[PDB]
Amino acid sequence: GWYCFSWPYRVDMNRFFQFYNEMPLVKTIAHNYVIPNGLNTIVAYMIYGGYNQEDSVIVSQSFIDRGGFAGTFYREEKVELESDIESFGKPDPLITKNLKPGANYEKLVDGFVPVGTVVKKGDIIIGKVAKIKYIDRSVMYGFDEPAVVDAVMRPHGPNDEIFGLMRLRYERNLNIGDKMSSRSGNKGIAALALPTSDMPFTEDGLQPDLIVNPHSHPSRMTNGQMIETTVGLANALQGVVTDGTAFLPINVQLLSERLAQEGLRFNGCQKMFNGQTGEYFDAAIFIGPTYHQRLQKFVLDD
Amino acid sequence: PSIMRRLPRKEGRIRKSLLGSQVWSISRSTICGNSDLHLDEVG
Amino acid sequence: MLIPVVCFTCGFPIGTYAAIFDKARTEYIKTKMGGTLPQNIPLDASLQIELKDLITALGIPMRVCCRTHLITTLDYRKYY
Amino acid sequence: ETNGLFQMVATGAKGSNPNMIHIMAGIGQIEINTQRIQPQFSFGRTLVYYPRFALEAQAYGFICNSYIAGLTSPEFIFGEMNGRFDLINKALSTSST
Amino acid sequence: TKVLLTEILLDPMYDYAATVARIDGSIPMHKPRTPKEAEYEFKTVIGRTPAELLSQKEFYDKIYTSKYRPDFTQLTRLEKTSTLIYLRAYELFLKYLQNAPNFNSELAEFKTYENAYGEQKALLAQQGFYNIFDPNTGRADQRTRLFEYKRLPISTLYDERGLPHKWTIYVYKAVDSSQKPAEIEVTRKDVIKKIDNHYALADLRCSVCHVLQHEVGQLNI
Amino acid sequence: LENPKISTFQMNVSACAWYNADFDGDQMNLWVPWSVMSRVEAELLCSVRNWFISTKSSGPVNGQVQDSTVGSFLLTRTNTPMGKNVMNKLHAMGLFQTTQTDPPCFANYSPTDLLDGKSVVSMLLRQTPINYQRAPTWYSEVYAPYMHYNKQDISTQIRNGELIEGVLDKKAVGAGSSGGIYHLISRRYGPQQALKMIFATQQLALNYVRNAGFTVSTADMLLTPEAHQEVQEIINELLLES
Amino acid sequence: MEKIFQNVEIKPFLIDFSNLFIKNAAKKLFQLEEQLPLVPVNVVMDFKGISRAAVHGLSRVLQDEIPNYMLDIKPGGYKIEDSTDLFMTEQFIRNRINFIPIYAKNETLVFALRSLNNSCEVKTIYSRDLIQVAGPKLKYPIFNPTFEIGFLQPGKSLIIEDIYIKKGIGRKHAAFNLAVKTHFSHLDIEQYPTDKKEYMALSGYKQSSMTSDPRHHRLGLCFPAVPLPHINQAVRTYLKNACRIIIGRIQSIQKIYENFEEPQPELVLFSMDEEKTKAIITIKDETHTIGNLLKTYIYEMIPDISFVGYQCVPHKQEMVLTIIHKASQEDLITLLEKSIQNIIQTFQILEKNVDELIA
Ligand SMILES: [Mg+2]
Ligand SMILES: [Zn+2]
Ligand SMILES: [Zn+2]
Repeated sequence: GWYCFSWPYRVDMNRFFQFYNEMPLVKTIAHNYVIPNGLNTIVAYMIYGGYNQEDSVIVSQSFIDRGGFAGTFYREEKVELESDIESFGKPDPLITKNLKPGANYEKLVDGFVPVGTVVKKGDIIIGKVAKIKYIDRSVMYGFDEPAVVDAVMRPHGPNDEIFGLMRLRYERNLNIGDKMSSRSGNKGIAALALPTSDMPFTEDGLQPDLIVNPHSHPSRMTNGQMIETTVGLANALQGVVTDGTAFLPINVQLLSERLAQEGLRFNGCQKMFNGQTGEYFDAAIFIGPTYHQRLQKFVLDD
Repeated sequence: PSIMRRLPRKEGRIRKSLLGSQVWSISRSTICGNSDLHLDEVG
Repeated sequence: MLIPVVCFTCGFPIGTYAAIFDKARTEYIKTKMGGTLPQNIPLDASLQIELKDLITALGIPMRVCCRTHLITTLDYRKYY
Repeated sequence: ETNGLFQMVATGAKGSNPNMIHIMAGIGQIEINTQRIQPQFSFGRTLVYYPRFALEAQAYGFICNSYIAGLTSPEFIFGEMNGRFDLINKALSTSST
Repeated sequence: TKVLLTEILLDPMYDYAATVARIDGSIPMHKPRTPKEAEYEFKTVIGRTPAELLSQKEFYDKIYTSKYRPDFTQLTRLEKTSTLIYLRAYELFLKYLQNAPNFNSELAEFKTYENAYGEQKALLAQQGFYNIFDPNTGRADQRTRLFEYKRLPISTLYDERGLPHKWTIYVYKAVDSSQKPAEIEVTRKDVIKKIDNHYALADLRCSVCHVLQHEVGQLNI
Repeated sequence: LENPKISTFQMNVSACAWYNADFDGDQMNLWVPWSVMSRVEAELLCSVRNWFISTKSSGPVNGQVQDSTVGSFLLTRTNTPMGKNVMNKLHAMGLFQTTQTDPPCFANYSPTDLLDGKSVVSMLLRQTPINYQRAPTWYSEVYAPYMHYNKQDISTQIRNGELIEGVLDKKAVGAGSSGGIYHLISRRYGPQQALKMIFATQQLALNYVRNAGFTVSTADMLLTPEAHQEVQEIINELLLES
Repeated sequence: MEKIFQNVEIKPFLIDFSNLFIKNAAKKLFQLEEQLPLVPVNVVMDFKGISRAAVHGLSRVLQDEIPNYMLDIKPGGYKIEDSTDLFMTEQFIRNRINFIPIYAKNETLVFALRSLNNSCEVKTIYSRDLIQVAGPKLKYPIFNPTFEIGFLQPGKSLIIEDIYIKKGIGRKHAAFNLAVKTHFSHLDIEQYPTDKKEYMALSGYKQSSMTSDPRHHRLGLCFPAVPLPHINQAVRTYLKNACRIIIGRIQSIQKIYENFEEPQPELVLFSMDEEKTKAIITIKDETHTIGNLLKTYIYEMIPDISFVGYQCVPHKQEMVLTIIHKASQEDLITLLEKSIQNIIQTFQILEKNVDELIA
């Protein structure tokens, strides 16, 4: 989510700023005091090809492309010097000893890679030479996913000595292997991403952002997730945001009759079609908005 | 530091270095479901 | 940080009516809030604020996804 | 013929009969180590919500509500007492094994 | 000069004063791209060049001061109402750094002003709220499907001879009247062997006192 | 996986039983033998067909899990809420278009001919003909008083690969089911032949559901107003005894 | 003369200025009293005497398999030195700009975005601030001016150059998607009243999809940005384009089928018996559209075929069509050519009816 409101002024390590956040359609009293983190993803509770079994989930590729759970991931690189022994600068091969083999030193400008360039594995991001003629104490970018240099400064440490501070950013969309969760504790790994025309759709054109297995419910008994979809389905059509705080009086029978008041079915299920074949399922499918949240466990980092 | 302090525990010589090993040519990743793969296949 | 340009789910151009929809909301809410302080509006327990007819008058269809993302999206300008 | 919750349980795909009963009918007595809720809140009281030497079954972990109906505050506390044991024993099922 | 510029360029005060200077055009809207641009921006923001700064011992006395001096006495509730808050906040920040007289009272006055302003901004940030009302009442719905304790008659557990009920006999009634026989009474073992889809489970029967469950209220309590 | 945007190790859900794994965020190690001696040992000793039968319990480890379990029930179920559980020639051919086995012969079928789910299953079990006769998990004496069982669903019989009657569920096709379909195929045709049939029957079940549909809703967990009063009466009788 | 589809309904989505809140907000935001230059258009089409493979393939192509245009930023367009705003990052603004629905005539138009905030209040950047810097001067707008591109803190800037029109299909990136689904139904299958509690778990149709074979369909799709005075011209064009796309892809397979004597990696022929022939057609980067069309029409041509299937595997990026039939190789290839010709004729008739219906 918005992990901090002053993020551009900070140089943090392993911090993710998710661009888009939504208030839940069924919110709680906790959202009066903290900013909500997540999105009101449309979720279909159905079997679709077997790619959603055992905590697996099927994501819409179009939902990913539009920025769903997308954000920027940050890393820092702090490099200190020795007093008058070490210095920042581009090493030269003629007089410097033990340069890194097969390393790129050509992106450096005055010892630091300039802000705005893409650094890949095997690039030197900070040039650092110690004088004895010189020993190459440089720092190489050892990550398999490329970054972009976001901010470079040379602040003064506690001992009034210069050190190098680098901020690297990563454009992180949702991708296969990333972890999402509902507010009822049902966490899943994105297993398959389908295009728009391959996702299932209802008679009215509604398609899900996520397809979760119905088998995640019966043993886990996360009934607040199913009630949230039922309530939020009528919230969206009515144009309202309600409160779903714990221990508030609810009646699932009356919340289900609220669906039929808005033109839907009692169970919230709709006639659905297979996006690949164009054929309708014989069973109506429970599809509706369920607030989902992306857990900061990235497959690119693991 | 002592010579015999290197031996005893789970982080010691015998259990960390002799009964186990850091190895090369190995990969790790998050696992995911795929119904088009056979049971004896890994994607 | 803003209402999305298109609906996250189906891609309908939600954003072209976002700005208008935002400001109309405030006026509508100013009609119904009463004496309750603004930050206690989600606590009033007597408010019934329905935006259905406003979004319909914008021309946006009756799609669950589009109205969900229009209604629920947080605006970074209002918190920073 | 049509209920997906029943078909997942009846065929053996997922869930059990007590899972359906808990969701739909009632949770019943919370048992920890084959016992009811022990009076741990000051000598004869199980919680601040029940008097001392209370006789009703609700005071000792009998949850009358189902998950669909929702639990009251004392029923959620007794449910959290039972559910905390599952988390503790799962952590112990790794180290002790 | 270079070490002092690197020291001061990392000061948040410098960024705030540079922003205030950019707003009213005292410095270019882009970050300096040349040493001359950096020197000019430093001279404008800090009020003196790096060489004349360390020469001496004052630093905060001549930091930029916004050009437009709006009237902040309309911040007494009485473009505007947001320009005033910003400019008065920067001016009060500069007064704080200079330990100006009567700062502590003006700070509380501006705190009240900006608390009212934040009340407005919290009004702008509201997305709506709805309460499902019970039609019978006119306020938030209190109808629930929670368990309600009720002392049942003792005949629901015991018969007129003091014995408990055993609801182990299942009574099935034919759905269609032409079906013969009209009723069948079977136990759990023989349900699959004697009952088909032509029958519906009507009631349970006690295997001790032989009473239908719905006819248990006919027992003398 | 040629897609450059995939960083995960992917495997079939029926292979998870070997590792006690699931897809909530588990990480697994993988190394490829480069030595000739280790490559020979990998494929002759350590292949996962060698651990289809448990060393601990002497029973099968793999089977259908959660989607080909309920999917096999739906496919082999006698009656659908819309009449007999049959499908035309085009949709029967579509169940085999993913199994990656040799397609059966549908030449003796008009486009309007109707095939039931046990005929389609038998078209796959003819390759490994086994014999099986047990009551399915579907039939429970607990449910019998309050629901009408179809007499053709509660007696699962397979004769030389022909599903004569009954439904396929956890008892016949589930993972860990001793004496089940894949345990019997292993005992007569080898554990590698059993693994091939677990995949093939999984694709039949998943291709059936992709036209039949399967969902869970909030209304699946909601009692009727009359049933809620009956539950309250039962709990009041418990508290009366207390 | 086969009238495959008739009864087209075209209806734009318009702003209701009768509502006073909307009217006042639009007036004192954008000085807006008329409709926007580009409006979404809902198009509902009735097809008769056609399989749902063809209609659903048309729908899929109109959704995310038709060439479309978006706005993108050329590398180096985002000016880091000039954009002093710390919150409007290039990823955010690029994602916003990619998804503005455009109705462009050529790929030559180049735009720029030069926003300065000389005020003490946060300033919002809209689409009306996108100035055209290259290409012939626009006589009609290609996007609406009411999109919130971003916002600048007091004293900040945002300079973006080299904003250009990019072409692609929505199957690769969703910013090239064209149509959103608004309706799909079969008019020749009866339906239950599903508001009743004994039918609400079922889809509603009185025939199972495992047995039904509908030939009469209603399909409704919404196009997101169409000029108001030329709506009928745009929709018609879109429909015709979709048909051509399908025809082209089908014709690609016709190039394989007429080279079956020449060894070809995309076509493998087996003689399983002395009388049974097997054909396997593997096409890279093909989808369920063409696979389902091919399977359906081969099945129509050979009703007593031994097998036909069209497996499209997600992790293989391949469509593999398997055909097993009791003819020889030459007879099988002749039948397959007949099936492909039937597909081509169907979509040519669709083009003709699109021209006939929309004036
Ligand atoms: Mg796990
Ligand atoms: Zn939408
Ligand atoms: Zn009795």
